[PDB]
Amino acid sequence: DLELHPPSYPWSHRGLLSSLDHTSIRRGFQVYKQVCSSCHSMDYVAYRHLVGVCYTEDEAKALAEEVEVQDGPNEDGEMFMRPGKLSDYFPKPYPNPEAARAANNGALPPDLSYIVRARHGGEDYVFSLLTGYCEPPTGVSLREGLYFNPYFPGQAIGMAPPIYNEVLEFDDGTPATMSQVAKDVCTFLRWAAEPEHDHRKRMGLKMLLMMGLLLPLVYAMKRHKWSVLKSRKLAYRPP
Amino acid sequence: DLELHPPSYPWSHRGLLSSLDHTSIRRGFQVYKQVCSSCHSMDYVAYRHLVGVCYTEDEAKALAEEVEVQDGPNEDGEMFMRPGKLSDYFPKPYPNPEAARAANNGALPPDLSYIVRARHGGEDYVFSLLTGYCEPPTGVSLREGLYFNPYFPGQAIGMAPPIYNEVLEFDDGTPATMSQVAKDVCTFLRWAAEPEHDHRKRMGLKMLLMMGLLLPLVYAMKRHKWSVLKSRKLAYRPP
Amino acid sequence: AAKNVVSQFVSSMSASADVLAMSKIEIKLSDIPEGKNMAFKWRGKPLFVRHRTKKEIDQEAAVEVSQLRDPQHDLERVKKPEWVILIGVCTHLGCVPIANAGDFGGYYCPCHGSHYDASGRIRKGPAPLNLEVPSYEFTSDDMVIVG
Amino acid sequence: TNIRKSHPLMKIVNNAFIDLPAPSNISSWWNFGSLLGICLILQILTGLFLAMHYTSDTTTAFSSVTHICRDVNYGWIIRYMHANGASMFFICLYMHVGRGLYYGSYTFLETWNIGVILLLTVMATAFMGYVLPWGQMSFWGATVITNLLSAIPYIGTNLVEWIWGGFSVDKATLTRFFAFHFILPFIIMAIAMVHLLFLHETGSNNPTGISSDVDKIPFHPYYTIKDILGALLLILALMLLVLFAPDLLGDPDNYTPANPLNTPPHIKPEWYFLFAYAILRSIPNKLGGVLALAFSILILALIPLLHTSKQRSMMFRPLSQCLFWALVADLLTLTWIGGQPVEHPYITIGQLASVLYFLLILVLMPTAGTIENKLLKW
Amino acid sequence: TNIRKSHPLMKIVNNAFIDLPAPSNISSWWNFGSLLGICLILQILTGLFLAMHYTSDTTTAFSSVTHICRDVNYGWIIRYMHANGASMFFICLYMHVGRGLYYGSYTFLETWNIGVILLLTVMATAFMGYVLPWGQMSFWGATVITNLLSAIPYIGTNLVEWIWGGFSVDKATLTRFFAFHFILPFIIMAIAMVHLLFLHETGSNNPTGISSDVDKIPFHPYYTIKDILGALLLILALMLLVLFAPDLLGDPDNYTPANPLNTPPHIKPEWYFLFAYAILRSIPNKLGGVLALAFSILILALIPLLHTSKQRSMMFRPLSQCLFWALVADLLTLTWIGGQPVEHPYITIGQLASVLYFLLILVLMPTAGTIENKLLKW
Ligand code: HEC
Ligand code: HEC
Ligand code: HEM
Ligand code: HEM
Ligand code: HEM
Ligand code: HEM
Ligand SMILES: CC1=NC2=C(CCCC2)C(=O)C1c1ccc(Oc2ccc(OC(F)(F)F)cc2)cc1
Ligand SMILES: CC1=NC2=C(CCCC2)C(=O)C1c1ccc(Oc2ccc(OC(F)(F)F)cc2)cc1
Ligand code: FES
Repeated sequence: DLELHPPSYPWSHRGLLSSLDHTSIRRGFQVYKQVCSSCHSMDYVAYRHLVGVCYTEDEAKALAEEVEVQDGPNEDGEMFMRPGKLSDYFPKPYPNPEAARAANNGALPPDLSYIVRARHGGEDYVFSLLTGYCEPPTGVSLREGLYFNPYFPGQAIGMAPPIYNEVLEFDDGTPATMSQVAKDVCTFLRWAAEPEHDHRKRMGLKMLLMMGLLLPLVYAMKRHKWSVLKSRKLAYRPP
Repeated sequence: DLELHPPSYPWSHRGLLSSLDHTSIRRGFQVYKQVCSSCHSMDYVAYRHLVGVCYTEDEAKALAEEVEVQDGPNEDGEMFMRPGKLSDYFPKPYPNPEAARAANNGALPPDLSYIVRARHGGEDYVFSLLTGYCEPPTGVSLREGLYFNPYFPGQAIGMAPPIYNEVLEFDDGTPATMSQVAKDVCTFLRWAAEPEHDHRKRMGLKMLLMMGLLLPLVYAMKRHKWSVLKSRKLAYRPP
Repeated sequence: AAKNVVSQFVSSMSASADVLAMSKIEIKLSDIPEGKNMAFKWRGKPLFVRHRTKKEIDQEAAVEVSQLRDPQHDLERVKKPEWVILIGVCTHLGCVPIANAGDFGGYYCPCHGSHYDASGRIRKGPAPLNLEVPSYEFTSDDMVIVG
Repeated sequence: TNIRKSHPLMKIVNNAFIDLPAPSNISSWWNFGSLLGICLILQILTGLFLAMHYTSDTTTAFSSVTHICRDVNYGWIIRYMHANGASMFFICLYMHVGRGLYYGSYTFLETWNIGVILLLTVMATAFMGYVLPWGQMSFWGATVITNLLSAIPYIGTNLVEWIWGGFSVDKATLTRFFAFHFILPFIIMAIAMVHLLFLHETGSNNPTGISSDVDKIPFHPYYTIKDILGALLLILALMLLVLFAPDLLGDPDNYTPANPLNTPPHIKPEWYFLFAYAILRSIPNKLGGVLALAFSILILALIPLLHTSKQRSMMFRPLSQCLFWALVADLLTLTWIGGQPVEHPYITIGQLASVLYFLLILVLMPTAGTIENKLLKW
Repeated sequence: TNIRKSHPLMKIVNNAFIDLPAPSNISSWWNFGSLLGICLILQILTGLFLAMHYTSDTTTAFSSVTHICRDVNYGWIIRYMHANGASMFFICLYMHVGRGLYYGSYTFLETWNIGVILLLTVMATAFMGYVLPWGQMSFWGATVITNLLSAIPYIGTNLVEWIWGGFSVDKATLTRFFAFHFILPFIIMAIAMVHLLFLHETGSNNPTGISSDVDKIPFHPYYTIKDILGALLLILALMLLVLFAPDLLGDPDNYTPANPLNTPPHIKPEWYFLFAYAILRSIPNKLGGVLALAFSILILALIPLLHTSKQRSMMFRPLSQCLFWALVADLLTLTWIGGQPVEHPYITIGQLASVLYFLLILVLMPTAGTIENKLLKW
């Protein structure tokens, strides 16, 4: 139980006033869709969430229509299955956690909605995990199905390397290298966990500027009123 | 839309300090069980609720074991069906309200948990409804399935007369006349809606007695302190 | 009066009848055969009851008391020698141990690397306490109430 | 010197509670202030204990309230104390106001106006309280009453949907109604303290409406012992309801869960709003009806300005006395009419009662004061 | 004469706010009182707005908090203001206490002891607040900390289950924690007013620890303008966290929902409890550890009795100054150690730091006072 913490990668949103690369989000979504969404749930992100972020209203409607979802009851009293719409959330792979464990040999795949925020290191951590899969060192092996990752705590994970070169063709035609696929999906998972990111930082700039204005002004008002007292001289004049 | 309100029947629990007839509750439960429980839900009453009221722990365990209930998931990730226990509530006939409507030609059978408290007249109302089914007067008929009851609002109900002579054999061997069956089930539905009834009234007696004691005592304390002022005489003595 | 009023309001905060309903679980001892483990759902946790063989009793009796990470003898972990009742939560970081496996032939965890013996005591692994011994009593010889 | 007059905390207690100079002659109608305080504290405790078990989520809400009454230990007695305690509060309030009107205590302008505010706050609290069980009358009462604000031109329709936090009374409305309903009693307690702070500027009025400085008695023991007796009688009334007729002052339809389709037969608020509900239904136009319902309460602020009599109390004023008791009987009529369906003869009676309400306050009782004066050569 | 000194409401405002005689020379350390007030009001508003959207049901709880951050308009900025606002509160609290210790303001016994009560109340509030999201650290933090009370002989085990309302931290615990967490800030506001009520008996201490009656300035405008500047700087600190690093002072594990099986790696309370959490872990025995954790806070009540120096402030006291700054550095060490796993060298450092905490307060700083006196022929 030694520990290797991730390095700090220069993300396009690393800086105080730096926004998320939304085209990177658009790619990263597809990396969740094509790769993860058969194993991990992402319960807090709905198809409407994508609109004005990585996709248009019309694009997000198409992505929603593509998937199954249960709905009901109808007047007969039965539960049917229907094409999705914007109001529907991203669908869970399994009906419950106990079903999920069975499909992945005991291990439960965590929901990805907040995984950037729920793990120390965030996108730096996840990126290292996804790209960091390597052959085990000598003196080592885990149970048949538990793989070696140097960034996972206890050095052994229960996830098959999920990303590799050309695991997906991207919609905008970006060369899908392992590191490009990881970079994009991390950028999406960052936005998943923290949609507010871009607004938050817009507000930050406007706060810094207003404080830049108001602090020395209020400080000047302070010194102005207090100047009666700062200037004053005393004299003791006994008889 | 004329209206016939129910008369006030002399229930064994009518009076201020009168408890519920618990043997009547025991019979009345069976009238829900044998007759109603295939149409009406009673979601707020569990099999444990019966213990120390109309049945023993052991009797209530037997009544619970008698019925089906869904439970899960198991480690495989499936939802099974199991024999009931004390912690289980009385099971709903249908999976939902929309299914219930279909089985009763559009009309939804109300949940009976609070029906005494949820209808003006209470047990007087329900008793009149159950025993009051009669042949329609001349100039009258409703849709094929909507019966005539003079106590129901709008004079036409969507429930087939549910009680008649010997619709059930009672566990204690009481002659099951229509009016006996209605009396018992009302007494149970009273307890359903208001389990506190007997405790409430026990507290009422103890409150009335303590107030009988404390009010004249506190009143005496009042007159005692105030007696300095009630007695006093004034005199005006100008020079 | 005030005694009554206060005492009722105090009562309010204590467990309601539906929480007391889930307090205990009854297990039928003739429904678990000699050697096999049976899991149960108790207070939103797994609950392992295990019928132990004449071999498992003697093999867990003469174990080294000192060598263990959490020193407990077997005859004080249970009320009857042929029955060991335990919470099926791995004490380190919370998993569900799998029955009839591991090095010490009892319960084993594929999370970090813990090995429990047949008495539920940690032998070789990262866990700090043994598997938790709940509060229970045998009523009639056929039945057990846990809680 | 003593440590009742010295200690900064005891000083406030000693002056506003123990050595307070009180008129010798104040009647039972002066007990209602103390009783309002007890009501408020009673609601806060019972309420807080209920809030330990309740949930404001629309699906679980009705269930949680019933779970209190069936599974929570003595949850029933707490729940019905709180519901009947709300009734006891309003009984106490209208009696307290009636006293003020009859004996002319409203001349204490600041005390009086803070009163009006307190009244309005308790109303707001109790309106939102009745919604929390999420029964039929809860949901449908809230829907109709809130939606009256849509009658305001230009903004009204937005305003209603902003209170709701949606397009009907739903998930966001119930959750916020729980939050506002929790906080408001505490705001009441603050305003009630300011209420007394102004009362202790002048001291109390009395039944004669003549100054009582010549004959003051210390509050302790005289009124401490009376207030205890009053408290005892309040507890009796409350517990007589709670233990013998807990459903008497409510409505049955609030025992079936809230259904946005299925409308109850005669939708109505709780009894203590019925008088003003009747006034609303008197006016045929909707915005008119809302402005009348609003003015039926706010007119309390106008009472002091309408005072004409050279005597303060109604004790020595026969004509005013009758007109006052007429105004009470009229309010009892409006409460009855408020509870009725909109039909003959309840429409016409309702109209006639609502006319008489405003007529009594704005014209007849002022005239009666001036007639009384001219009968005394004043 | 003016209507600032006349009007019953304005009178209190004029005396406690505007014409208040304040020492000429009070430093930045006197701003923290005002800032604590702002914090409290900030928490109440943000909190109330959050409560309009939150639910205390165990299933929906985590979801509601996230629903606030994603679907509710500006719910995120409200949520993170409230969470970082709690940190800002405790920063303000320890700075405020430090001032009191260094400048000997604790000689104002009643003011000081009410302070201790306020501290304990804010602690109770913030402990129960952190549970409400119902994440891992929430649930597991609450479980470990509550269950310490089981270490009390005879009653302890019952007591714990009675707080819980069950056999673990579950449905009834979360619901009541929401109710207590809502009410307590309002109780704080009351006690805070009593706090000032006693402060205005004596007026303020100053940095010299010498009486300032000879040189008082009116509160307005001098300190109204300083307090505005202070408020501005508090808002900056808060918003720097909220808009640039909202997760910095929390923990990641509180972004995964509460799991009664799956235990987090290193379970710990929020940063402002870490010092006392370290003290708990120093003592090997559990009841001993609880009594030490309790005495690590309650010892504040003992400080005034431990005062030995003939001078009030530490301004003119070099030895005490060093020992004070040692006590601060030690507390910073306990906070660091509190955040660490229980292993070498953090066990021994933790023990040594906890020894030094009580040693500094109960022995060294009293001795230092008396040494300083004998150096001045006193
Ligand atoms: C066929 C299975 C499978 C696929 C494909 C898969 N995962 Fe997972 N994942 C798992 C399982 C099982 C775990 C739990 C591992 C454990 O606890 O040892 C897991 C764990 C994780 C964790 C948690 C690591 C931690 O710190 O605990 C992250 C982050 C994650 N997956 C992200 C991804 C991303 C990003 C992709 C694809 C772009 C992906 N996964 C594809 C099965 C999968
Ligand atoms: C096979 C169907 C069926 C059986 C058997 C049945 N019910 Fe019902 N019940 C209904 C339907 C349908 C309604 C709704 C009627 C309507 O709205 O017109 C109803 C309505 C009621 C009502 C509401 C009346 C009102 O005021 O609205 C009560 C009370 C009631 N049933 C009690 C009973 C009792 C007691 C029994 C037996 C001891 C019973 N029912 C047996 C179908 C049934
Ligand atoms: C929560 C609501 C209220 C509380 C707790 C409260 C409290 C009190 C108390 C304790 C008193 C002194 C005792 C008494 O004479 O009754 C009092 C007096 C008074 N209150 Fe209220 N009150 C409330 C509401 C109102 C309302 C709604 C009004 C008027 C619209 C009002 C007007 C008065 C007046 C005029 C007095 C002076 C009575 C006199 O001296 O004769 N109060 N109040
Ligand atoms: C002036 C003070 C108050 C009034 C008039 C008041 C009034 C009401 C009313 C009329 C109800 C509906 C009762 C019912 O039909 O069941 C109610 C419910 C409720 N109130 Fe209050 N309330 C007050 C103070 C409080 C406080 C301070 C709290 C919590 C801290 C609280 C918590 C509740 C809760 C949880 C419910 C729902 C449970 C129930 O229905 O009984 N109330 N309130
Ligand atoms: C919610 C928490 C609190 C609030 C709102 C609060 C409020 C205030 C305010 C506004 C002042 C006057 C301005 C100042 O000198 O800072 C003050 C002074 C004071 N407070 Fe607090 N306080 C709180 C907690 C505490 C605590 C925890 C203590 C001590 C353990 C304390 C002890 C004092 C003392 C001794 C003074 C007098 C300072 C002097 O004159 O030099 N307070 N408080
Ligand atoms: C001294 C005052 C208060 C303090 C120190 C305080 C502290 C906290 C803390 C630390 C949290 C957890 C924040 C998080 O991790 O998300 C929290 C949550 C919460 N507080 Fe407060 N609080 C205070 C006052 C209030 C008040 C007055 C209310 C409501 C009227 C309130 C309502 C809430 C709600 C609903 C949550 C859950 C939402 C959330 O997690 O942000 N709080 N509080
Ligand atoms: C403070 C009071 N003043 C006066 C009279 C009549 C006579 C003269 C003025 C009172 O009866 C009186 C009073 C008021 C309230 C009393 O009990 C309380 C009830 C509640 C309470 O809390 C709070 F603040 F009102 F919310 C505080 C006290 C007891 C006495
Ligand atoms: C009331 C106050 N008295 C003093 C000093 C220093 C100098 C002398 C004494 C203060 O700064 C001071 C003060 C305190 C608080 C201020 O803002 C508030 C913040 C919160 C608030 O509400 C409440 F009641 F505290 F909860 C009320 C006021 C503004 C000024
Ligand atoms: S998690 Fe199973 S032993 Fe560490």
